[PDB]
Amino acid sequence: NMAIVDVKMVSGFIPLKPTVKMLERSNHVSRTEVSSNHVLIYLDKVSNQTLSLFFTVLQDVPVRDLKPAIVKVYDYYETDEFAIAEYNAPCS
Ligand SMILES: *[C@@H]1O[C@H](CO)[C@@H](O)[C@H](O)[C@H]1NC(C)=O
Repeated sequence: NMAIVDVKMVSGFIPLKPTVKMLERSNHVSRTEVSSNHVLIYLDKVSNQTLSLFFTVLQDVPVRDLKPAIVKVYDYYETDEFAIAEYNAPCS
């Protein structure tokens, strides 16, 4: 069943509303799991689709040096390559 989940925020960009959107969404199977910096609601039958949402972040620090913001974990099947997938915050 759907187990892997990892997404963090940009460096000092601290989250305020992500708690709200964590609490909000609940679709046919639910755990309300949350690890105090993350969000964990994935469990379901075999699912191959994706969905959409919107989340932004609160500002703790003025500056951002040019070093991109990709938080990538990747583990989906033993045989194929485990399939990294990246794109930077072009604000840099
Ligand atoms: C998703 O992929 C699997 C691969 O075996 C397939 O069996 C299944 O019919 C597909 N559809 C869903 C959403 O389960």
